Amino acid sequence: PWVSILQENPRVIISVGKKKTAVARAIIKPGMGRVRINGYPLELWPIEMARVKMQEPLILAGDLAKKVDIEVNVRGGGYMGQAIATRIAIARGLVAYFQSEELKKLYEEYDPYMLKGDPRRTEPKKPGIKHARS
Amino acid sequence: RCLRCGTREAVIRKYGLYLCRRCFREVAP
Amino acid sequence: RTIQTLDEKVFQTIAKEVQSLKAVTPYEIATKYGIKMSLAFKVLRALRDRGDLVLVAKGHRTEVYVPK
Amino acid sequence: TGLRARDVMLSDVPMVNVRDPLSSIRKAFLRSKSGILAVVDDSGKVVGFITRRDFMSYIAEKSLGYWRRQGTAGDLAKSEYPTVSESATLEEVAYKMLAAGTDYVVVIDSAGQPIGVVTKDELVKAYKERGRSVKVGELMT
Amino acid sequence: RGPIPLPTKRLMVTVRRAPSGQGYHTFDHWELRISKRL
Amino acid sequence: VKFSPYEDAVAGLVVQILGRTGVAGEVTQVKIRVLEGRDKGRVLTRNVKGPVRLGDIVMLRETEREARRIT
Amino acid sequence: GRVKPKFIKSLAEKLLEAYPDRFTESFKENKKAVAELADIPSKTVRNKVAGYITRLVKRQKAKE
Amino acid sequence: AQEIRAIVRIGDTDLDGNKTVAYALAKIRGIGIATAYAICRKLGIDPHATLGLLPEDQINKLDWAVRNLHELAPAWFLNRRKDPETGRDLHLIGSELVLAAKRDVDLMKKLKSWKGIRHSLGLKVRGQRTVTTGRFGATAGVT
Amino acid sequence: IFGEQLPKTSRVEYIGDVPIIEECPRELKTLDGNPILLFGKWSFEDVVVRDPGLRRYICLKPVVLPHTEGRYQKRRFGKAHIPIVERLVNLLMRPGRNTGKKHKAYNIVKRAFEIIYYKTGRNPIQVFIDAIINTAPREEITRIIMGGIAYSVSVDVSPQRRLDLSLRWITEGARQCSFNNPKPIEECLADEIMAAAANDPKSYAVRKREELERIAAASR
Amino acid sequence: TSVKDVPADLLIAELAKYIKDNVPQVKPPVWAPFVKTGANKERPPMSEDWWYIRAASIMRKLYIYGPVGVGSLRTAYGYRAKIGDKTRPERTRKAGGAIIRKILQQLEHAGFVTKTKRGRVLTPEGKSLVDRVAARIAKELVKQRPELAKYVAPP
RNA sequence: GCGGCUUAAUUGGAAAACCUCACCCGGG
RNA sequence: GUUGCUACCCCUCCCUACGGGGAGGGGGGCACACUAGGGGGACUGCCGGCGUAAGCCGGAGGAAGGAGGGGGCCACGGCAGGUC
RNA sequence: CGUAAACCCCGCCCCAGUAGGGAUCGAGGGCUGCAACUCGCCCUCGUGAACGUGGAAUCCCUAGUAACCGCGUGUCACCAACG
Ligand SMILES: [Mg+2]
Ligand SMILES: [Mg+2]
Ligand SMILES: [Mg+2]
Ligand SMILES: [Mg+2]
Ligand SMILES: [Mg+2]
Ligand SMILES: [Mg+2]
Ligand SMILES: [Mg+2]
Ligand SMILES: [Mg+2]
Ligand SMILES: [Mg+2]
Ligand SMILES: [Mg+2]
Ligand SMILES: [Mg+2]
Ligand SMILES: [Mg+2]
Ligand SMILES: [Mg+2]
Ligand SMILES: [Zn+2]
Repeated sequence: PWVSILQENPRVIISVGKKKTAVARAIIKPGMGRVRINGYPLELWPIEMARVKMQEPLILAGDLAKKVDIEVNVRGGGYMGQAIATRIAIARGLVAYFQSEELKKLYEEYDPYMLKGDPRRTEPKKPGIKHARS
Repeated sequence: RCLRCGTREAVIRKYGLYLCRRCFREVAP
Repeated sequence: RTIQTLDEKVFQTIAKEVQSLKAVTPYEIATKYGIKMSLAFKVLRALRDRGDLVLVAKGHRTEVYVPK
Repeated sequence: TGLRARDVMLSDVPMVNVRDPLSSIRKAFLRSKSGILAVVDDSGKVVGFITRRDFMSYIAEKSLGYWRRQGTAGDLAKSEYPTVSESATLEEVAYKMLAAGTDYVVVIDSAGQPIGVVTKDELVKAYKERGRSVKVGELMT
Repeated sequence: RGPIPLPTKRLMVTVRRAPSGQGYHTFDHWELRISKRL
Repeated sequence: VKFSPYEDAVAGLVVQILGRTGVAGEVTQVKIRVLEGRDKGRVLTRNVKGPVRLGDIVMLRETEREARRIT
Repeated sequence: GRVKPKFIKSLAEKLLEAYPDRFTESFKENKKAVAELADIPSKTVRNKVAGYITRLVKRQKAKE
Repeated sequence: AQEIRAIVRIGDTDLDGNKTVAYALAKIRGIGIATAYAICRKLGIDPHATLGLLPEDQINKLDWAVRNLHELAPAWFLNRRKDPETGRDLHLIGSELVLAAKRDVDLMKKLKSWKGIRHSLGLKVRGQRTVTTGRFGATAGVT
Repeated sequence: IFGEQLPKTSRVEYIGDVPIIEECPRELKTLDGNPILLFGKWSFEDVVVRDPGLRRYICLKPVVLPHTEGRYQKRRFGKAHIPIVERLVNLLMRPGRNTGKKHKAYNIVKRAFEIIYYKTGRNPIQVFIDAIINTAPREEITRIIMGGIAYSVSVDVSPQRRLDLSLRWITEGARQCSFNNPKPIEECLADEIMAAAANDPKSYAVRKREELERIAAASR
Repeated sequence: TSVKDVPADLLIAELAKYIKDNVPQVKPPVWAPFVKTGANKERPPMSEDWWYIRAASIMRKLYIYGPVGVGSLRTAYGYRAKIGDKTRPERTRKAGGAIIRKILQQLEHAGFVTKTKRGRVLTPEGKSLVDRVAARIAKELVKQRPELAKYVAPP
């Protein structure tokens, strides 16, 4: 449901993931292992903790990810909200692109929330209280 | 100052509403 | 007298005992030899530029050096 | 020891002015961390020293009634204290402190003016830098 | 081309619920939502 | 055969949750079957602090006092 | 769901005996008939009534 | 090489020789970090050099620049600009700084102005409140 | 001994009669079949947990960076699924000025794991595991009242509680060592784990578990 | 190949070295040693090449966020400060605009930056210099990081 | 912020230089 | 799908390990995402245990699981409560 | 308004009442307003107090919550350590 074929033939897939307030749109076509997040290469992401989170779907899939170019369009939600959103979209895109069920099994064994997403968002500050305090 | 009286205490100028913050809870609906 | 603030009698010493340890940090030198960690830093970086040590883990304040 | 009184002195005792109420007295004891305070007037004239035991005993005596359930700092200070001059020795100072039953001893100069006070704690510390060898069984209560 | 749901204009007035501030600080959320289409 | 990594302490198997006890009920009572060593056949009811599930292996520092009041 | 109040219970019991042959032992079919057989302007109450009326059929069919 | 001079006297102050030039110069009672950094950069001396190992030719310039900063820095960088008695932009240092500031307080006192009376009374002289924190458990005047 | 079934992701390792239970799967490799490395450097495969009860609650599921979102605290015993190294990272976010700074604590544990490996030549994940076994208490004390004076009484500590106490003492042991002295926090944490792994009384964790078990013996 | 294929720290250092050595127009002014880079800044910048590093930083920012102008670059160089009383909470301060304005003016004389109605964009020569330095680092960069070879030198 | 103390006044209850202002001094 | 989004195009500029990459302008499109109205979905529904049964405990599936999460509405009658 | 701060990276500092702290005070420059002394706010240079983690006691909080970080806004000519 999260995935939708774009042009087929030169298989093109557009995937989507969200976390908190971040939304990741990833467009996959069959190239080499280039992954560009907002134009920046994923191996040149400055914040290391966010970088490893994005790359984990690529690490778990050994050689399949080396046969697709991946472009990611992320926005909003801080440096880790975007990393999880980008990690979600890549994992959804990888399973949907290659049609590989075993990748879907492995992607949920490592992290069951990789394809389910994150429902929880936030809690509004109530009046007469310092914060939510829920 | 206000609109439904004159009281000056909680004048309110949010948007363009001129009410004393006590009347406004009574004339809100 | 490399590193202007430290005498060669001491710097030659710290160059020696680092070769016998499995890992060294600027704090470890500074307590053992009674010098500021700021002065203990340029000692280690002078040795890494020398080639005796290789930087193996960097961070704000502490750096971890291995003798090779 | 051979140590004289001027070594064990506390020069700048924390001070409260005479018209400070007792709540200020407890707050001053808390801030100063000292077992002794020296009280002075509007003219900066020291009139007495308020110790922790005197304050506690005053509170106990004054505020004691619960079956019948239904000031300033000058009132608590004692102007009269054991006194020893600057050359005073630890033995005579301890004897004066014991005999007068005070926590401290106020040192008066030749001219007649306080310069420092020494209490039980600095005596124990002076024992720490000099004191003889004794088992505690011959000092324990 | 057709109808378009422009995002609604929400208006808030958080007002203290007390004509003299006695008691707990309870607040009134007053809402006036405006929808715009095109 | 050997379960407890330690030396003084003998391992025990949680086989039944009995009930809570203690002041404010932070102690929960457990049916423990004693693992390797003396009292291999014994089944003890002890007081455990913290959450203890069914099937948890806890280590018993001693295996004679059963005990449960903590009034 | 913790406990079903009376207006779930009174509503569900009446709808069963008026149409005793229009309620099966599956929640899906029972959800459809209740929405058509009762004025139910509330999604939650419809599901709660449909879930409960699934359960009389089990006990009634467990009885025999 | 040359052993680091532990003591360096510049601007009538016993500056440390094991401190850098910029951060050792701030020990002077009229020179701070911004002023000390400007003096080093302006005179071409590295602010992060060791002041102990400096040559004496630059120590004099440090000694001259510290006492005559008003001929190096702009007017908006000095601690006495538009001087209240001479009208000249100055940067007083040390005992002239204590004297210069002290002759401004007693002028208020010898006048009985608002700030003079609060200075004589040993209280806060700016708009503040004493129904509060108020009373100082710390020193009021540190200059 | 159970009749209430068991969730999937669990595993029973029946030995003799005893049902040893692990809540986390040790077996995870990439699609190619390569192992997964903590911080890209250390391997989970050789790691063994010597303690039977602690085998259930230490999650040695191979992950690259120990960053779960904080999604395992909702259910009782949900902490069994949080990776053990991420539990160490989660205890470095104190006091209140460091709360929520997970990147800072991630670097501290990562740099600490490098110091552990070179100073010891051992697997950094393994030495930390042996720190917990040499630290986690096996007996505790409780409050009891006898009509005005609250005495004590010994009890057992459940295997989940031991892990929460060994971990807290290690992190709080290192954190006090780094306060108001020049020693960096990573050096403090590395030395604390190495000492407690070796069962040295100098470490804060070994002292804490010794005092608590010593007190319990008096108040049986 | 492009500015986004090299780390900013490596690119910024190389660019600042080139401007200090090959662009005579960029010169620290006479009030440089007496100022900090903003209103409530505690201390002046330490590195003596801070003028050239700001120019090297500004040009890379003009590559990604082209039509910006002075009033938006001050927000780009903002910081958390203590505005007013120093025992109040901290706010965000925009950096000083005299430094940012003069460096933009100095870069324009060198032929690297031009003004528009919506901000100051990089001229084509300016884009060439930024990209040429980027390609230079990428050649040495790939030798230690071979995984970047697919981004600049596709097989 | 309140209490107390002081005060000509420090206003009265349980986002302050004017206005606010309800208090003091002088005047209409 | 006057506004918002950019897979898909073409023109420029730049870089180019030479294959390509990147940024700008325009077109086309609503695909994605986004916006806003209506509707669906979850019910202890299914499985195991207990319980006459209200229901409870574990599990599976499930976006969401036990009232899904946060909040509004303040029952009679009081507080000689607060507000001239 | 608007490229938020915390955060990441690099360099200096190295256990000291200090390159921590930023009260207090001196000289100067500005903004709002009819007006700034009592009695406003912002900036520059200098000056560097207590304070080295806080007694008896005591408050809040169960997950995107506590804590930390900033931003918008109410009040508002100017000014928020408050909501
Ligand atoms: Mg929040
Ligand atoms: Mg003020
Ligand atoms: Mg300290
Ligand atoms: Mg703050
Ligand atoms: Mg803003
Ligand atoms: Mg100091
Ligand atoms: Mg400071
Ligand atoms: Mg002035
Ligand atoms: Mg004024
Ligand atoms: Mg200053
Ligand atoms: Mg102190
Ligand atoms: Mg405290
Ligand atoms: Mg406004
Ligand atoms: Zn009104």
